[PDB]
Amino acid sequence: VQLQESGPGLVKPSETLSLTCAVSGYSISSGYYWGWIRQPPGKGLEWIGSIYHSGSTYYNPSLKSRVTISVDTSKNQFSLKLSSVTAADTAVYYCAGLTQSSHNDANWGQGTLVTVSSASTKGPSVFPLAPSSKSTSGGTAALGCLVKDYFPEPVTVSWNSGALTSGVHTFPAVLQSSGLYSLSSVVTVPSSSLGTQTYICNVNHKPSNTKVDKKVEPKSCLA
Amino acid sequence: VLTQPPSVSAAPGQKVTISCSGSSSNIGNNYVSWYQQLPGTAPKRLIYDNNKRPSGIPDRFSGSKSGTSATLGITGLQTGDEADYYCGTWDSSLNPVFGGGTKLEIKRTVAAPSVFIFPPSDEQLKSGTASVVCLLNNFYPREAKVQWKVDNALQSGNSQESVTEQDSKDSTYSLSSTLTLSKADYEKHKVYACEVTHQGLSSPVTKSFNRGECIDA
Ligand SMILES: [Mg+2]
Repeated sequence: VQLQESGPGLVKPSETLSLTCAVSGYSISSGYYWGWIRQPPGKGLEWIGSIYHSGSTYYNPSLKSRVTISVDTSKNQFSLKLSSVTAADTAVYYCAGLTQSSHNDANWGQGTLVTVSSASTKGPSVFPLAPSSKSTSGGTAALGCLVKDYFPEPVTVSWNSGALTSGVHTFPAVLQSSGLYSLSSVVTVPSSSLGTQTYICNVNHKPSNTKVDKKVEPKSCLA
Repeated sequence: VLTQPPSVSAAPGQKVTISCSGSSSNIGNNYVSWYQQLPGTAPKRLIYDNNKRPSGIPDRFSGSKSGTSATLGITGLQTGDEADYYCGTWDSSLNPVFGGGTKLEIKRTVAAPSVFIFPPSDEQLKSGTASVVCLLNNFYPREAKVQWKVDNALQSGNSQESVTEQDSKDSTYSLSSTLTLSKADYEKHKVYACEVTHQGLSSPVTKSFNRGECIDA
């Protein structure tokens, strides 16, 4: 069974947040429950609501007037609508459901970050953190990409279309004084590989539909 | 909601407990579950019905409940156990409620950082800004000090730091510090230096460059 959230990353204050969860591997009409749980950045889990086998719904009392959970049997999906949102609704929203037996683990979606803000979408610029003697330590070199000036979170970064994972560090974004996010992703590799191995960072910023594959080549430095 | 300590720490191979404090109306009257949340992932259930392990969960994980509190135990700690742990139960309306989470840090030996510095790319300078990045790689413990100097002037307020989650394989941290200048300001100074202090270093490590030594590939 797999669950997968879909929906917009940025929502303006007072508008309605709309998310969907597509279910595959199981009938939506055979769930013990389907529901939603959110997690504000750096905080814990908060249940939003659930729909039971009959279609009966139960919502968090602090959210009840703003919540609707519904099922679409033809699409085998369920949804969340949260109206009149404010900055306080910014969170990673998970869909979840229980299938097969009452003692089974629930299945969870991947989580989708929804930011509520009056600011607007902005795609990142991607700049190379190119290796040189200054980023060499013994026989090891560091290289990376700087993903600068985007909004809202998140951006995802991979290296070499996923073939390079060892020694990769993708840092949590920082919010700059400008109100835009930036982050870097770095990797350490053998210095001997700099002349023969291609290093490409793959950057995706879903809210702006920005995808960039940036080759990071060694600099010419005479220090 | 339920109450958990914010963090716990122990060495590999040791045991830890994490306890969840609730009330008569939630834990007192209901079953407790526990969840592991690795960074960037959904929660994964470890324990349900107070003490039962789902299929696939090893017996390193155990749970119990007493009165209005519950406890998760983890033995044989592994570096992969670094995570946030949550209790969950049901309230007087039989709605799910969760604790605030407990971060588990794995202790390891002191490891000094390797330090790397990145002069801004010509590409970025063409766009009007210079970001200078100092990387502290694979160190422990998490505490580290980074100071920027530009022509020997100590920088205060114009840099930002980010630190990774604990590494799942070697239990270290990494840190970036980014100094941001306009192009015009960048072109008024020569020497860019980051100085790093850490328990694992017997004296501070400085990495530096002079503007103009490099050109893009
Ligand atoms: Mg954390």
